[PDB]
Amino acid sequence: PKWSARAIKSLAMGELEARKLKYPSTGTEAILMGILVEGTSTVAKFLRGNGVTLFKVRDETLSLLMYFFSPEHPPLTEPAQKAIAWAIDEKNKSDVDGELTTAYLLLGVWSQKDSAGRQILEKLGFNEDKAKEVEKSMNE
Ligand SMILES: [Cl-]
Repeated sequence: PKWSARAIKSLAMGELEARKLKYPSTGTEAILMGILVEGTSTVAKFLRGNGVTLFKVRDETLSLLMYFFSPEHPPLTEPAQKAIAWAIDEKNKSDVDGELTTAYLLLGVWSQKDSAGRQILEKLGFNEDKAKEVEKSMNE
């Protein structure tokens, strides 16, 4: 359970993005946006290179989701929770030492097949080959 600095900034950026945008909860789409707002990790550059950018993610999000009753603190959705749990679980069995980077967080969103993050990623051109490609990057 040792989070990289860029993973921590990402989540923080995701939750703040959820408040900025007046969302009733903080979901997988915020995690994904959090990574891109952070923007300096290996996986963020990878996404940005394969046509997945904040602008397009922000856009693809409206195409999914008025909202005038959102709480001051948008709680994590169950899929967001499941994506973070997935990142923990994958790292605790990786049979290697290391911190859990933003790539684990991205594969966590990707592992949640009903999630808004899963959808948006596909809608932008992300696929299983690219996920094995990121999973290869996370191991070098
Ligand atoms: Cl990282």
